[PDB]
Amino acid sequence: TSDDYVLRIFAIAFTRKQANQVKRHSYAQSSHIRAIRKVISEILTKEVQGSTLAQLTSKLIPEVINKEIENATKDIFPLQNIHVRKVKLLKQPKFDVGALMALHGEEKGKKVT
Amino acid sequence: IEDISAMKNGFIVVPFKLPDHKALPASLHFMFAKRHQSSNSNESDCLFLVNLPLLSNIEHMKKFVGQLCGKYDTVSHVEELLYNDEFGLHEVDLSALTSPRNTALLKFVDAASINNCWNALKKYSNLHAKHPNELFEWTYTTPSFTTFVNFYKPLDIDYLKEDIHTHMAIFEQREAQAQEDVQSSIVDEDGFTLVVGKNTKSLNSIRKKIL
Amino acid sequence: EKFLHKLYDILQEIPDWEEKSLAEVDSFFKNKIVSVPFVDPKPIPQNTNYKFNYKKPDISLIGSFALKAGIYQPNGSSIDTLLTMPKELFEKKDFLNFRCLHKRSVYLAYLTHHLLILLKKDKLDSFLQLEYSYFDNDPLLPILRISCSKDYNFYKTRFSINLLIGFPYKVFEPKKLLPNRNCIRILPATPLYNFSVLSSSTHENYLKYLYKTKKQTESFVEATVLGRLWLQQRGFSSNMSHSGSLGGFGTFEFTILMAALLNGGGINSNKILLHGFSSYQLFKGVIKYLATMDLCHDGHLQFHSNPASKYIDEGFQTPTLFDKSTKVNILTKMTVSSYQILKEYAGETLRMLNNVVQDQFSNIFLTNISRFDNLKYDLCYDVQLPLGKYNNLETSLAATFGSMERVKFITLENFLAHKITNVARYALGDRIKYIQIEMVGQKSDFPITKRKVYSNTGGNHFNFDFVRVKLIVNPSECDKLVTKGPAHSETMSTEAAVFKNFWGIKSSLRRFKDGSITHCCVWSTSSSEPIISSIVNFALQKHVSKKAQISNETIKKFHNFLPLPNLPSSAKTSVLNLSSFFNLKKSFDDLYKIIFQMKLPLSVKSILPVGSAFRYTSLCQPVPFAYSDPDFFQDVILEFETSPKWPDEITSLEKAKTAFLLKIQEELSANSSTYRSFFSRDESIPYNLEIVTLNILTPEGYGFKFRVLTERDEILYLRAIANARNELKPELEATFLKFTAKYLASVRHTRTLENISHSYQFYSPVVRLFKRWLDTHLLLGHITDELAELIAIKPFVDPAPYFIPGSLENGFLKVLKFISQWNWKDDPLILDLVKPEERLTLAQYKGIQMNFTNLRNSDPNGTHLQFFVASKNDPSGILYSSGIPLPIATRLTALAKVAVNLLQTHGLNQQTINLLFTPGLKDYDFVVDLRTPIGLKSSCGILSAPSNFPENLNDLSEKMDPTYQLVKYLNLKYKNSLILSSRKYIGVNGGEKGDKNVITGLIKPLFKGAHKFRVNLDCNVKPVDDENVILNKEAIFHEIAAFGNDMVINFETD
Repeated sequence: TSDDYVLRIFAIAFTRKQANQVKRHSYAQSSHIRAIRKVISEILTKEVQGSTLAQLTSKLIPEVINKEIENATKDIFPLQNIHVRKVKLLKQPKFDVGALMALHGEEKGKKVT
Repeated sequence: IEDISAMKNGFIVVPFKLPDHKALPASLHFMFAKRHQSSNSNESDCLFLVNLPLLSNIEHMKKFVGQLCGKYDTVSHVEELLYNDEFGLHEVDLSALTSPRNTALLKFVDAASINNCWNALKKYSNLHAKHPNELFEWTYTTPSFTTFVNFYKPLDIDYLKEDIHTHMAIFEQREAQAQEDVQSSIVDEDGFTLVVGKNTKSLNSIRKKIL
Repeated sequence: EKFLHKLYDILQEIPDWEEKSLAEVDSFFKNKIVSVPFVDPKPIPQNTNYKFNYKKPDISLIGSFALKAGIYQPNGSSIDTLLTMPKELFEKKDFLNFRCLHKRSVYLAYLTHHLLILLKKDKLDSFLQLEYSYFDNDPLLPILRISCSKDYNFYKTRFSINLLIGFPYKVFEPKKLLPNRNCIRILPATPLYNFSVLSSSTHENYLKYLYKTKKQTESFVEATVLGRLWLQQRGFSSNMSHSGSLGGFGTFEFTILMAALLNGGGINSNKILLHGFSSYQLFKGVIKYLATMDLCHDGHLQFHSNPASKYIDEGFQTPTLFDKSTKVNILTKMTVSSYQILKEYAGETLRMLNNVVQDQFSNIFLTNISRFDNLKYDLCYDVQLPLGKYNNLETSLAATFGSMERVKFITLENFLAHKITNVARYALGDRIKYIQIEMVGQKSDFPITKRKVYSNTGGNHFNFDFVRVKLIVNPSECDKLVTKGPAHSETMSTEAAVFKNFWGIKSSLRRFKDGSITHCCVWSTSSSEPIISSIVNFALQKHVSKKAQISNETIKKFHNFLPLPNLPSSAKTSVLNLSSFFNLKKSFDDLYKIIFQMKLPLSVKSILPVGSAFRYTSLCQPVPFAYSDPDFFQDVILEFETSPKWPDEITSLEKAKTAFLLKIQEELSANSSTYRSFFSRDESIPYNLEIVTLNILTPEGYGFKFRVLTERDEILYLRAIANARNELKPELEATFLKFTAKYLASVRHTRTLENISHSYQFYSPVVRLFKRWLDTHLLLGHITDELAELIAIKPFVDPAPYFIPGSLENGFLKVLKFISQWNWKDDPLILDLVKPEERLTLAQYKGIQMNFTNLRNSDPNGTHLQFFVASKNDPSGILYSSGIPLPIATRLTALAKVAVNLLQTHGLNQQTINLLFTPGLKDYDFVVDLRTPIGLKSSCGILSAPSNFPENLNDLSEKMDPTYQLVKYLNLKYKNSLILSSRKYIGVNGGEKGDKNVITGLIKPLFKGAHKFRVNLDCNVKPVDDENVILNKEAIFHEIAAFGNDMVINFETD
């Protein structure tokens, strides 16, 4: 990330069929597969490197990234169930308690005697 | 500075005295005007105007020509006024680009009126020569706090809705006609048909691809 | 050389004198003009049965000249001529109770007496100057300082001669003169006495051994001059630092450490500094060794001058290089605080030389940092200590200076310095990183007729006037609310015992929410002074002297010039609190969730803030319902999902943006009726006449602008670049430049600046002082806020050669010092936007450097672009620096130069801060002083208050301020002939009520003269001929009078 959090992202999607589809199956060419793979990975790399940690979480909440990938891959093939499967923290940068207190949202005592 | 009546390039100096400001212990605001020579039909009977004051609008142009006509017993009716971009927000026409500075143009109703007010300007230059107190005063439309807060005011939602609706209407109609004439199976006079791709919408855009 | 040869002839001419009693000696130096510089305490004739004797010494040399590594010192240097004593005049019972010291004193007195007699013989006295002084500020060891004035006139050489008096080799036992041993008998050890007498016995062996190492190596003299110039530009010296001075390490100690490192140095005593090195190699090896190896606390080094150097894991609680061949602790003249600050200087220099991308030769070796105390250290405080007299110590000092106290610190100077340092470090603890004192008023020079340096100023009888304390503060731990103490048990611990004995009435017993029990002490934060200031005041008023005076009115006035918002307990809120920022961000999350749950036929992609308060750099922290702030409406950029059916015309596209914002407005007026909304026709980008910012008012008292971005906007802007005409190019390039400046790199800028500001918390308040002072100098109408942000973060991200700023005044003088020393016409400017240890690569650095070369080839003076400000987010460096003219550039640079000259000559005081913060109001063609009829300070919310939004958004616009629109429209009209400047933040810059502005306008010197009357000349002129025209100044004057007719109060011309 721009927050220097090393991350590994697993995302998945399915080859749906058309409304006009007379075929039982919905299978596409490996050319389409690799092209769409490259398109997806570009989208992920761009969005994450543009994002920070809390920004990535806020992006992650309302599933908007997979919709973006859907509208990108709208011309190649009709797809479905496009979903980021999994997130893997791999490295975390140095400690910042002030940043953690900021992203979460000082204290006196009670005079014991 | 008293006998400077005109310029040798045809331009005629036009003074305008100023009142006494409280923060300044009277100059003569100098303008210039010339007849316009242009092949445009709507740019006929017009005065090239130079060094206009702040907010030189149609009402103050009419006041100036009315003072001139009342002084010189003449008749000269202002029709319209053109090219008054004093702050310069229309130096680029980006709309048709992607689809005259500090001067203006003053249109009159006929050649009789423009020659008449031109003789009025000639006698005003002679006024600058001989009698500098007979020169006219330009009282600006002094922009106030009310005008600045009209600049600062929000827009009217009904106005927005109307302009948006009509703009989408005209843009949709012109884009529909563009899609039709682009993908309407064009053939040339000699037997020759062009090639046109799918979802392509503008012949100008085809020529820009060739560019 | 010939001078020292003649003085050798003089000294061998000098006769001798025998064993003599104190009565004979005092009669001698009583009927002679020379007075014996007796070290304290003076010999008293009852406790002495020994006598004195001067015979011929043995003569030698030492210093950079004897090591043959001298430079041409501009201020002046010295060469040491040593005289070493006769051991036949010495006895074994001379190194206890100052006996050898008094022998030395009378030795030196007779020496300077008969040298004066031979000077009155040879008649060089008309241009020589003769005086007493101390060997590296050692009052227990006086010396001779021979200086000159304007055929032995060596005054043009800038050299002086220091006569040192030393004992022969192995006269007194070094194991008896170990620092753990006692030789002053009244039991505590005498460390300075042991070290000084042992060094006086063992000076010359170090010369021999160091000359041997210089002979064995090849670049020893060059590494010596490197160490010398580095220590000089850092502000170091070989002087005894125990007396309120910075020293203990200079050329001699540096060279001795080079010899020890060539002899070994490792824990395994292996060779880590090798003889085949070059000069850079030797310097790098010693600086790594000093950076990574502690000599003080947890380890120390040992070596033998006659055998390898081995590092052992016991630090003697002092910087410890133990010469076992002479049993000498080399670095005894150094304090622990001086040691740790030179260790951190070795560390910062190590990181500097490890910087492979950039060059660091200039900042390492060509910057003297000891010019300004406020620039070198973070915090500073003056403490007047009028102690009085020797007998009035006991009634002025809270402590006691007794016999063992005199044994430990023979000098009351070292005693008081040690006392105040330990009480300060104990009372401060984790809140500060490093602490230094300067006993202001200290001297080392005094004439021959005096026994010592006598002082009578500052309410004392000692060589000082007061004490200035300076601190390198911990930035994260300064603003802690409680000073933490040890825990509590039934049986009381020694640690909490000395804690309560130290803190007294501040000591208490406190419990917390986790259920922890400990002793603490209570403090109350202020917006005018730090808790650090309150606790240093309390500590030095309790445990040192009740008559002391501790202050810093400088940082008082800086904290006052920090703007004060109309907030409850804002007089108690200190500088580090970001609570209003957290409040605006929480309200922003409320709007975030409601607009994210709102529906529109196309999906909302991303809503992002680029507010200046969001990135924590608004001029004020915002107040609810204080909508008259210029930074009230924070910019919020919108992006929706990618549609393949966008209108591919620009006006239809921006009008579709208008329609989508209308849909947001109708649905929010439907389902979120507690919020107010309107549309504001934004036009801030030229030639786009359709922008609409959806302005939202929120009953948390806040307001925002909402504006749509699209890939379709970028693709049509690039289409405009493609189809614009060749001469219409650069104007449209400036338009797209401002577009991407306010849209595209703005989000990445705010993001990384929030991140790096949370790393450097103290950048957010120092930027608030910068644009406030810049507003008082009125250049805000031309400089961009994000560029100002980069200027303010530059000394934080590039602290070299100083430290990070941990305080407001330190950061402000650092940004002023950088802009004062900067030359934008030749020097480029690159930031590495990273946390403390995504750094910039050398290839990228060469790319942006070649970009700067291309820009400076196409524009070598800066008539198109003055400042080159680049980063990772800015590979161009033209993004936030475009649109500023060369007169404004020269004005701000001359402002920085006159600022550094003010602080140089007039020094630091409240009047210098006032002269900094007042405008100059000079070099202006016309000056219009205007007053808004209503003051806006209370409505803006700066503490000298609004409680709601009024019913009419037109009334909101009434309470907005129109002088900014005034000046910017005057600038759109007169970009051709004038340059104008104004005050943007009236609520902080409108006098007392917040209703005053000054408008400064400068003529273009081209339109100052006469020109040919052109159709595109575009200026109000008055023709001087029928062909040539001169500008119509009075027409301009009445025209601006009429444009601001209602607000114009007075007008002045040049």
